[PDB]
Amino acid sequence: NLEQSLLVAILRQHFVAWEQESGTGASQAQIAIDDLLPQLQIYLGDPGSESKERTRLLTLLDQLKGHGLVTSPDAHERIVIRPIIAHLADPINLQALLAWLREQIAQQT
Amino acid sequence: DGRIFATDALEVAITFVESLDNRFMTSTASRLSTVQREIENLETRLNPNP
Amino acid sequence: DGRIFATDALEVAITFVESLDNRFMTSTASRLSTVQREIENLETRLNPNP
Repeated sequence: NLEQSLLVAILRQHFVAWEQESGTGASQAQIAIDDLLPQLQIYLGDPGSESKERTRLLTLLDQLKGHGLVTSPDAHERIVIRPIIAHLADPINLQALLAWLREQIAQQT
Repeated sequence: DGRIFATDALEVAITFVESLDNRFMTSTASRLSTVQREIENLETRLNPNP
Repeated sequence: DGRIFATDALEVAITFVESLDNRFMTSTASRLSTVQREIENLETRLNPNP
């Protein structure tokens, strides 16, 4: 769904960034959850309760791991991005979905 | 981090009512002394002449 | 005296809304130096030791 794809986009961004930093090898693509909170905060907003937003974020992440894209948080609240994302997020899908998103903006406007 | 705090909105709302039945007064001789020293200083600072 | 006036209730209510909106604040930098000097003087006077 939409918001899930939003998170997907954020993840893929981090994925590609680290892939550059480390080469396109195995999945040492690790992120710390706290870093997502700022980024996602801009779009879904801020219900003014850090715990509430963490509940939201983890609910999303969970749902993603249902699609197999992400490991759930470890002891250090870090997760690794499943590489399957990149194929879910190849430029072709990005462009198609982006066109559809522009279409939706047009319909709403 | 689970430590709840008060938004400024609540700060204001409280400051409206706890100083409502007894709004501790400001029209006070000490307040006048305060203003007087305030001017004593502000003038002397704004007076460029040696 | 045939001339209307503002009950104190109005004074408090008005000084409330003004502080409320997010225009720039009631107090400002000098306030700090103000509490500073007044505290100095208040202590010095309050001190009974000659």
